[PDB]
Parts: sequence; structure tokens; C-alpha cells
Amino acid sequence: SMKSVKYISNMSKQEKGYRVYVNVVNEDTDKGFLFPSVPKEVIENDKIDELFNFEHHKPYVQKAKSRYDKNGIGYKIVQLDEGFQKFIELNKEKMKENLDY
Repeated sequence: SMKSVKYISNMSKQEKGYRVYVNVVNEDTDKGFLFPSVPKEVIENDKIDELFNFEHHKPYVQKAKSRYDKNGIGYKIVQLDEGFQKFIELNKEKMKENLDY
């Protein structure tokens, strides 16, 4: 019905790459995708077009929420089109506190 919006809602720099959580939200449903280890080159170079070619778990479906401002640990949510680097620069100090940077 409507063009879905894609959100980067969580990021964590890990041993083998980045743990990334993405929410794909249309009028009715919120599809949450956990990517356990996105290669650092994809993250550093903002290769958002290729993200969904990498391993993720089956989507976790719930009804769409009213607001997508911040996640539970206070990170600012950004839309996927803004890039991984925008999420990182917005949340740099927050991520450092959690050892996610």
C-alpha cells in the first residue's frame, strides 16, 4: 500500500564486523532484521544497497509503532538512506559508553 520506510535502529562494532538491527515499516507492519556480522567495509563505505545481500535472521514481525525516534538504549534512529556513517556520527559518544563503537 505505501512505500516502506527502512530504519537503522541499532549498531554495534563486533569482533568480525558490525551487528546491525534494521526495521522495515509500512502502514501495518514492522519487520525487524538482525544482521549478526556485516563486514566492516560495507559499514565504513555506506554500502546500504548491498546490506540485504548479507546474512540476517528471519524478520521479527509486529504491528507498526507510532514513533521511531530512539531505541531502548537511547541511540538516535536514522533511516537507512542516510547511511551507516550518519548513525555512527549521531550516536558516537553513546556507542562509546556502551563499547559499541
